[PDB]
Amino acid sequence: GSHMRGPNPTAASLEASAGPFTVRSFTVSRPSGYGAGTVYYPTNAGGTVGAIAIVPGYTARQSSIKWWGPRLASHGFVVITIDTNSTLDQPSSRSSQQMAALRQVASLNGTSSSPIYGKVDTARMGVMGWSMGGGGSLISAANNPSLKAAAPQAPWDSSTNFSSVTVPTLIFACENDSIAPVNSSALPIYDSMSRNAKQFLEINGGSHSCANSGNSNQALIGKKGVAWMKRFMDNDTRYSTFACENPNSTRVSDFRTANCSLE
Repeated sequence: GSHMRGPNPTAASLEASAGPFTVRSFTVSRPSGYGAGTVYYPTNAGGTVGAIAIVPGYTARQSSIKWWGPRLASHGFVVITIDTNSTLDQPSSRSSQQMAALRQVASLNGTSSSPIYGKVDTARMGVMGWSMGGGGSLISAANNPSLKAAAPQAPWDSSTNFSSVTVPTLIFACENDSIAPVNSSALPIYDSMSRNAKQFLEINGGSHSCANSGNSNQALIGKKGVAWMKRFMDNDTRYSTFACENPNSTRVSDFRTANCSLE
């Protein structure tokens, strides 16, 4: 059951600012169950693609996470970046809104007036987000185990117990994070997950914003995020190595992975 799109990847192709497909985007006119949204999609993926919903952190807006939209969509995904109903929404609410974004994407897929009519395989979805939006993505994965992948960054949640998560999860962590410190947040969350494919990628010297728009590690972090989503959302074993490998980067201070085969 693979859903391969695009050419055989290389490190270089995954490190570049964009994948092979042309991207277009639109603002959602009437958001349903969240505050606002921007949808990024490939015009020419050569078949239906999965959908990924991305949520910012507390006080933050789409600009924090917007670089993922084009970056992922150009590799063959429909990506929705959201603003929350309130910038002060907590993780459980962020999860609900993330799922609501995914639901609206599915709605749009079935709406013959929409730019993404027929472009989405609604059975294949993923979740991403920053800080509380990363905690929200973990909650989404716990509550919705049919999700195919999760890749939060600098996650924050008042609980670190995500032991029920069976969804393939990549945790981007930021070594010097003072907001959601790795030793009390990201790493205990990673360690908590005992039943899934998982990965822990800590960015050397990174502040809590180390995986946000404008970061200085977009080559590495974009390669890993796209590779993880391709491997797991698409069941694309062309990406096993890129998804599961230690990336051998002096930009990485800590790398861990489990249940993640290279080949």
